[PDB]
Amino acid sequence: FPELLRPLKLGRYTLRNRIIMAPLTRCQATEDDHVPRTESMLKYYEDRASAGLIIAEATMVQPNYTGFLTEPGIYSDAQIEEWRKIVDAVHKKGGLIFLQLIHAGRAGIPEKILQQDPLAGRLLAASAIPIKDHRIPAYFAASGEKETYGVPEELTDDEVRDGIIPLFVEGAKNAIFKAGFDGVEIHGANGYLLDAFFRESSNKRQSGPYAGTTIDTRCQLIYDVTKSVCDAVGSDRVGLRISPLNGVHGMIDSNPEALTKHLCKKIEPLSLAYLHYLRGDMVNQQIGDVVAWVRGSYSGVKISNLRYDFEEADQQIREGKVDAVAFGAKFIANPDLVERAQQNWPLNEPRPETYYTRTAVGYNDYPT
Ligand SMILES: Cc1cc2nc3c(=O)[nH]c(=O)nc-3n(C[C@H](O)[C@H](O)[C@H](O)COP(=O)(O)O)c2cc1C
Ligand SMILES: O=Cc1ccc(O)cc1
Repeated sequence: FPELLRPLKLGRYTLRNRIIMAPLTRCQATEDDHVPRTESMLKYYEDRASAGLIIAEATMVQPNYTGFLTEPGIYSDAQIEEWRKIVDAVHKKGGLIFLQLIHAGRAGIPEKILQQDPLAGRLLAASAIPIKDHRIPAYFAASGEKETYGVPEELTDDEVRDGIIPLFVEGAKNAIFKAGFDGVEIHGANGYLLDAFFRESSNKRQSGPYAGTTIDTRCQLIYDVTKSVCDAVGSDRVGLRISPLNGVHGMIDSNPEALTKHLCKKIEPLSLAYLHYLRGDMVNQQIGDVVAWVRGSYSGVKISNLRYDFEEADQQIREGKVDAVAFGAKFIANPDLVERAQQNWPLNEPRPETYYTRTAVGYNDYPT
């Protein structure tokens, strides 16, 4: 896999290879303080530092606005302190690491958020449309009871512009200037806040710069947040992730192609370190050639993801369709994935049953 193992210029950095570790929520942080549990999390990331680039798991930018109960945050000094240790360990191995910045939006856990600053103690989204497809996963629920997502409040353009955006900015500054991350990745995918403004199913705003009436206005929040973050920490230290076809939380847009292409053209002027996207849906309902769409509408670094294997990854990079591929499940199960690629070693099979144990089990128990 010569193309997959070839170095790559990304932002102000140079990846040793194009085997990227996708952001992976593992819930290895303290419950209410959302402080990275360094003991386990450090070894986890250090063990995978041979990755061309590691994209750290979705990390909270709004205090207490938790979507996964015990995910990391990057808004407090306590969180910054531990992250720094983790980032330092990755860098000592010669690796690179970006931190994915997230806001759960309507996917926030009610029992935790509502039990709490005009943005505090509230569920926020583009529109008062609750997730209805499924319950809150038991490994994310605040109690043993069957919990369900709530009806969020419609964010005013003012709260968005002056409340939400500044949080992403401080979070990026904290991550890069304090924790020492090489960069950050704006989480504009998988049904969370930004994706909720992005796709039509969850954005029914009648007016404002973030209206759900046009593809351009729906792309505005992703752009504004990304632009503001770029001005604050430099665009060559900023990446963005999207998932135009991911149906999670009932997310759906009728024009995934035009939406994706339009967003590419819109962020093009930002000169981002990269654009990262899921090329499909977890199930075979929503389909489309996202690789093709981004390819013909974006001139920057393209990082694709979803059900890739070394060969397919190597082949698309060879054909110039993508510049790099981020692996999710394979990195969970293979700390030394890169090495296994260099020699075509077989890969450990992942075990979804233990993705969120919060213990060493299914976290640091995968052999090298
Ligand atoms: C346990 C688990 C946690 C994940 N956490 C995140 C996350 O924090 N942010 C994100 O954008 N995607 C997240 N994903 C989605 C993955 O980044 C990836 O896009 C998905 O696993 C499909 O890629 P794969 O086929 O290589 O596994 C997660 C997936 C799994 C299975
Ligand atoms: O499974 C957890 C998860 C968290 C954030 C995502 O974007 C996707 C999945």
